[PDB]
Amino acid sequence: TINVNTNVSAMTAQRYLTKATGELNTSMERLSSGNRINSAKDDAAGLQISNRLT
Amino acid sequence: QALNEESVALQDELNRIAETTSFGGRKLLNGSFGEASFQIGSSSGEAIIMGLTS
Repeated sequence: TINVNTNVSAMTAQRYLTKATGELNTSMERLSSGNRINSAKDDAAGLQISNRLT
Repeated sequence: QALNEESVALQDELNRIAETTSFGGRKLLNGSFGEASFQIGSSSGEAIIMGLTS
């Protein structure tokens, strides 16, 4: 009802923008490094298998 | 005798191949592989049981 103290729509936009920016940063790191998996947070099992293969 | 020596060397090489070739620490051709299932479907119930005889 045109409340001025809080802006829920702004909060939703902020959260979605933060998610988009995080995805952009992760994809940009993947593109620059040339390796899809760069940290355990990405994929633990894949990281272990790939390191063993290397 | 020389031909037999060469043949024995080749036999030892065959044993080495059977006991060495591995995929990330998984011996493949020494008979330990057995029959292993590989999921190739979205749900449960679809797999191709691959087997490698020693």
